[PDB]
Parts: sequence; C-alpha cells; structure tokens
Amino acid sequence: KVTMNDFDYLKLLGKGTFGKVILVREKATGRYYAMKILRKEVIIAKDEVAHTVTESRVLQNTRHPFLTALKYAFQTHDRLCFVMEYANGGELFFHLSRERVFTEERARFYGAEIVSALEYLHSRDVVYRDIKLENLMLDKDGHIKITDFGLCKEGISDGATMKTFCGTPEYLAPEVLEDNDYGRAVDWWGLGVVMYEMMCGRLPFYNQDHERLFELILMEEIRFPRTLSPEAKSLLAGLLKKDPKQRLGGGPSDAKEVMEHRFFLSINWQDVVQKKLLPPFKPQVTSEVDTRYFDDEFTAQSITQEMFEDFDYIADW
Amino acid sequence: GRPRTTSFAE
Ligand SMILES: NC1(C(=O)NCc2ccc(Cl)cc2)CCN(c2ncnc3[nH]ccc23)CC1
Repeated sequence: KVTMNDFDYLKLLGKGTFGKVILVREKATGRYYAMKILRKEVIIAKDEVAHTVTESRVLQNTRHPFLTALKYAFQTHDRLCFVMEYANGGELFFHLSRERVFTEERARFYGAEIVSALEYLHSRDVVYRDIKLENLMLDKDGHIKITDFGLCKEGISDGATMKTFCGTPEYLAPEVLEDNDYGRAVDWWGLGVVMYEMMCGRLPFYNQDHERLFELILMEEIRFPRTLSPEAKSLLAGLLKKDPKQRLGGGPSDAKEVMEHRFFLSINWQDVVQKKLLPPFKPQVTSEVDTRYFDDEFTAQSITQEMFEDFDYIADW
Repeated sequence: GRPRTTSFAE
C-alpha cells in the first residue's frame, strides 16, 4: 500500500488543467520519480474518468524502453497519483525550441525510437493519438520516453477504427478533421509532424485560429527547405500524406513500412529497442534534482471507488 | 519557437 507520505515533493515539472507533475523522492529507497497528481473532484465533474482509467490500464499493461513505465498508481480520498519513471532530460519541445532545428542524424535517432515505441503500442492494440513534442521526453541517457497516455484507445487491431475527436489541434491528422471514423495510421501522421518540426524547425501547418489551422491541415500542401536531403523530403511527404491509405505506415504492414523507408536505411531496428546506439545528446544534469531541462515557468513554482476499480497498481520492477 | 500546445477531447 502506497500513500502521499511515502514521498518527498521537490519540484513542479509540469502542470495541465487536469493535474500536475511533481519531481518526488521515494523516502524508503532514495529513488526519484515523476508523480502525476490529479484531483478526483475535477476528474469526475469534467468527465475525464474514462481517459484516466485508460492511461492507468495502458501504463499497467505496457513495457518498452521508449515508454515511460509506471512504478505505482494509488489513490487517496481526493486524488489519483501515477508514480512514473522520471525523464531528467525534459521534453523534446524544450530542446528543439533552444536549438531551433536538429540535424537529420539526430532527428533520425529520435524518429527511430518513436517508430519502435509506436510499433510496440500498435502490437498491444493501442493507438496513441497524441504524438507531439511536449509528450516526447528524454531520459537521463538521451533516449526517448513517450509520456501522457490519456488519449490512447485500446483494443484497436489491424483495420479497427475510432470515432473520438481528440489529440492536439496542430497535430491532428486530416482524417480526424473529417466526419466518421479513423484508423491507427493517425500515429504516423503525428510522427511526420514531429519529424518535420525536428528537421525543418517549424510546424508544417500553423495558424492561431483553429478554423484556419484545420483548413491548412486538410487542404494545404507542405513545403520543404531546399537543402533537406531527398530521403528526408520523401519520408516527410510519405508520413504527411493526407489520405491515410496512401500514407507511409498507412498500409497493412503499419510500422514496417516506415522502418523500411530509405530515410531509415542506416538503422538496425533490432538494435534500436536494445539501446545499443549512443544517443546524439546526453542531458548534462549535475544531480537527480537538477531540473535545467524543464521550464522555469514550472520549476520556480512552489508546492504547498468503483469508478476507479482498475486504477491502483504496483510494478514487478 | 511555437507556443505550447494543449491536448483535448470532445
Ligand atoms: N511533458 C510533461 C508535461 O508537462 N505534460 C503536461 C501535463 C501535465 C500534467 C498532466 Cl496531469 C498532464 C499533462 C509530461 C509529464 N512530465 C514528466 N516529466 C518528467 N518525467 C516524467 N515521467 C512521466 C511524466 C513525466 C512533465 C513534462
């Protein structure tokens, strides 16, 4: 049994509407984790129960080096807490904003890890649906860790479809902006957007007004920098194909199509998951409490069932 | 250097 009192609460790492993430130390072990704390009252009143139970189930039933693992999930009378592996290197969003653009080789390393994580997810019948720079963290070694599983859909195999209008606006696949249902190829669209941001230094489609933004996504052709390699242009054009049936990854073989693309020719896929590749950037933290890869905006801030049947959990690691 | 984005569901 796990309680709030089993932890020291050190720094705010992130803060959504529906909760906050705090850097915590487990007192008995001296180990550090990221705790997501949600308020039950808010979760219930705002109809976020299904998403929260889904994130719990997904985290309970996945194990992969490029997904953040769940150590403990527990509840109190007014809170739900997820204790997860702490990604010390912060969000890819942090890094890309600092550096403006990544080399193709650096984007390839991250892209390959994301492809492996997506492959694994789809193999567990999970569609992730929210690939974006904020949800892609770096661990202490510089490997990708996908976080935030609340928008996942489970039990999606092969060509099964989904109906919920969800994700993040700037990253929505064109089929999601049409009526009716969509399949798992939405995840390859999201990879293409993040890859495009990594190698081109901006979103492929952007407007502050969601009506204009969604028009661009549906109707505008993407542009490439003249000096992007032909293989990177081809990868991006393939993942950002508007028709999911023509999209790279959109066919029956799903991730395999992406892994086979010439952009990834140099990648040994069997080695990606075994983490034999030296990452192109190791976070230079000087302590487990060093939050230099997280925004001051958050880290400066001080920190003063039936329905939830499938929630609680203790890992076998 | 885009603004931070927000996930949603309807
Ligand atoms: N990208 C993160 C974030 O801020 N997401 C927004 C957010 C905040 C709260 C809630 Cl309830 C939902 C979304 C993901 C969670 N955090 C992490 N930072 C470091 N290591 C981590 N491991 C797992 C999560 C996490 C902090 C960074």
